[PDB]
Amino acid sequence: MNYARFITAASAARNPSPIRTMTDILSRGPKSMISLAGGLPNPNMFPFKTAVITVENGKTIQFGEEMMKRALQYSPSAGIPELLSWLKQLQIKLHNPPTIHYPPSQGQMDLCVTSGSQQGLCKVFEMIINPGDNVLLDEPAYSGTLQSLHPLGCNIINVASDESGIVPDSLRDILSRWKPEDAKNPQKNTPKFLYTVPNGNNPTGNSLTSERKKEIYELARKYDFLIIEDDPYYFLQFNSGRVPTFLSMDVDGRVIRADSFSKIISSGLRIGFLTGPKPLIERVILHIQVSTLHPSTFNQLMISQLLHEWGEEGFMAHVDRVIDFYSNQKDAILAAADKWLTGLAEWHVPAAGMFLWIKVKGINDVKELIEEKAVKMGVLMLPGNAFYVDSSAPSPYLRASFSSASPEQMDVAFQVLAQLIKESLLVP
Amino acid sequence: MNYARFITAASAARNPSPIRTMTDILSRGPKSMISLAGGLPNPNMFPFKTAVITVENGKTIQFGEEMMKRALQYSPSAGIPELLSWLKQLQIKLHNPPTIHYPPSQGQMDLCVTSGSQQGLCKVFEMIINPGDNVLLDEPAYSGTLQSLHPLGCNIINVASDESGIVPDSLRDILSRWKPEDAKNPQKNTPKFLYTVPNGNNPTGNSLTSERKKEIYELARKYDFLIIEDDPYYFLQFNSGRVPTFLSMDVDGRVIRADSFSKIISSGLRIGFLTGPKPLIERVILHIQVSTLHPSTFNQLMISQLLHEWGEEGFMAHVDRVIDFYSNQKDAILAAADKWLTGLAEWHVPAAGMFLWIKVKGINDVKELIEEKAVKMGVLMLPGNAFYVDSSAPSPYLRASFSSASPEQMDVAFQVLAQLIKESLLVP
Ligand SMILES: Cc1ncc(COP(=O)(O)O)c(CNc2cc3cn(-c4ccccc4)nc3n(O)c2=O)c1O
Ligand SMILES: Cc1ncc(COP(=O)(O)O)c(CNc2cc3cn(-c4ccccc4)nc3n(O)c2=O)c1O
Repeated sequence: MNYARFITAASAARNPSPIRTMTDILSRGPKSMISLAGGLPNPNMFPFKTAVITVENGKTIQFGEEMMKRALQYSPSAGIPELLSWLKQLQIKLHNPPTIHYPPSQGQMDLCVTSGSQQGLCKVFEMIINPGDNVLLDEPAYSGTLQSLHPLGCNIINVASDESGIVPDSLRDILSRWKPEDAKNPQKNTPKFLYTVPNGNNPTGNSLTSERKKEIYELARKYDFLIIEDDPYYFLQFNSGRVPTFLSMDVDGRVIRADSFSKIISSGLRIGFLTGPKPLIERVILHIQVSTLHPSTFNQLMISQLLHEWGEEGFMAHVDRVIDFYSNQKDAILAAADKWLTGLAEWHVPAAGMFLWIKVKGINDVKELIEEKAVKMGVLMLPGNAFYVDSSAPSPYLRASFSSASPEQMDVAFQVLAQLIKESLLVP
Repeated sequence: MNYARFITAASAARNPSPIRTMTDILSRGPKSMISLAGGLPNPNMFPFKTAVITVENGKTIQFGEEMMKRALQYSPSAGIPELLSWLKQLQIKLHNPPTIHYPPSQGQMDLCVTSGSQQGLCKVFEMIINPGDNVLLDEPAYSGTLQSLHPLGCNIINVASDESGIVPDSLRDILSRWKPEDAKNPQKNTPKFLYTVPNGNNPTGNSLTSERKKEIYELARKYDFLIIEDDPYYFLQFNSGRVPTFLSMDVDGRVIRADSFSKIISSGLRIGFLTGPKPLIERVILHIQVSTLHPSTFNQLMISQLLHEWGEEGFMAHVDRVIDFYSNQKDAILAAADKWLTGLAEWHVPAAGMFLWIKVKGINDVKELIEEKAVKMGVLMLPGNAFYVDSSAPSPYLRASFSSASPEQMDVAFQVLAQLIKESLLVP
């Protein structure tokens, strides 16, 4: 593939740090080397000495004197080597990407640890988007993505979707305005990429099927666009097993995948990872180098130590317990919606994640009913407006999270909503 | 001050996330509220339970069950409130900025925690720079800043400098190409900003005097440009007292200051902070919101707990012990250079920081000596090329860090350097 056409002039202009050549020559010189090269501060000046972190339950992560000095010091831009190698093997085990052994220039599978998956996505959007470029996505979409794309000056083209996510026939119809050969044409503006959240879309809770992913991938090949697979709910699917990902079917090296530890390990530690073709991942790493430099070494070492002790089996057993908890939370929110909202609202059973997307029946805009009337009654939900490119347009939808509230709290919240629907209906 | 004229259309287009709006109406409603509006994962699913971190020396930082759940959860984009308030008070005590009580629109002093000071600088450059803009700086300059500015398409104008940093007469001569009234002219390209490292410039080690800062500030007012004060060695000055900063003389609200904890507390934790006018700090926070979201909550809580227990006095006492250690390292590197390099190289005594900037006599380019010959002999130093806009031009300079090597290691390293210089001197 020609990666240069999916890279801005600014992104292509990025050069590596002078410390890259120094690290490459460090592995080509003697063993007992003296370095006065790096701008590394003295680790003995740091006030934190050792650390003990207890793990669920009875287990213990310990940072001795030397490990603590490493944790408090600068580390590689793409992430610590032990976390990268464990994650690489996880990706091979979970997705077996076709690109593992491709030459670097042909999109060889590459990884980098990011400060949450949001950082990876942002660098990816900034690497690709020139003002006026065309991008594809299905609305309602994650507000963070829309807020990230809005300043970039791109035209966002909405792809139709249903309970099984993106409708491939709608994507087929949209793309028919171009001819496949337009992707090679400098005077044509064929879409740079398709962005999607394939499992438990934020805010709908809907997931793509394997069949639909195969059809979407074939259209991405035909019109030569990238697939940005933002999958933070991959490890939060309600069904047993896992639907094959876009990365698993990536024969062309056209998929950039974002994974997150936010919903399973910790959101506050800011650790996620990007998997994709080496020429694109390299552009992202060069941008990280001049911004955050690297993700927290301390946080990476905590997660790396946990993952190595658990192994892939202990990791998957932990995700299984997390899924079990969210599955019960999902049943409790569905039971509250059944009790109070039957006849008043419409909702689908979410396939993954932590949200219930509710459509209020005889109301055009839910914003004032929620942002004002519901708050006064002691209940807060998110109005749907925030999940569309045109956020000023009226929305009868609301997003309700089932991650934290108790069944009794959900019952209170839904009873209130039901009376406010009956209130906004009897108004002349 | 007209802040919109300094920023890009993309930066001005940034909008806040909806989670800020929901928090604004949270305090505006009852106390025992049920909120299904948020997107926070359930914290009880996170595998880390408690933490104990030992501090220098005999002291301990503890994260109980509830504090650990906070540390592992999402937190505000600008930083945790207790770290922000402690940092705000430190800035007032150290710099007493003239803008503390200005209205928000007039550049009221504002702060935000960043994932290292490099993130703050990068967001600041991205917020300001349109291709073709003129920017001022003194070369040799920090490689990270040059590598960051290079993709932005700006014209970098070199300001002459000496052992006391930027020469105000050179800045005066450069600016004379414009008339002060051109700064109000949209069709003129007057400089957007002056960037400088006022204490222990990376790589020279040179520091600006108070008198030079006052003259530079007056030129910044006359031609209406911003001052980007990148000061990571502010807490690493070898001279007695601290030279007043650009922020301390900032009557106009034209200074953006970057501070770093990398050289004093931890480089690996990725915690720094930006201080500047509220309209500009807000644009940076809005960009952080779509990228890293926030700095690690865990890392901020560790630093915040340490700073609150130390107090500002304990913090300043720690910086004194750090300066004392680097002052001794500086004497050891100067003694090693005197012994091995006299007649072979030239160097100035650094005023602050951790680097010795060495000019090799009789050689035009030190790159092959440093990147190949020295590495093979087991010694690493940085060639000077990386500190200039034109990195391909030959450089007789090298940067040697005195932060980590022992006096015995410096002696070995410089004996090797002397040997290689001698070898080069004999080749005709
Ligand atoms: C003027 C100025 N402005 C801002 C900052 C940024 O500081 P933050 O940490 O607060 O973001 C600095 C920090 N400088 C350096 C930081 C460096 C880090 N590595 C390194 C070495 C090995 C592995 C990974 C990284 N090597 C470094 N070298 O060589 C440096 O010079 C600065 O000097
Ligand atoms: C599809 C998709 N893609 C990527 C990501 C990013 O994940 P990372 O953490 O890996 O960067 C998500 C995460 N989503 C959300 C994250 C949220 C964080 N806060 C919050 C709440 C209070 C204080 C501070 C922040 N509120 C949030 N809300 O509302 C969310 O929906 C995602 O859903």
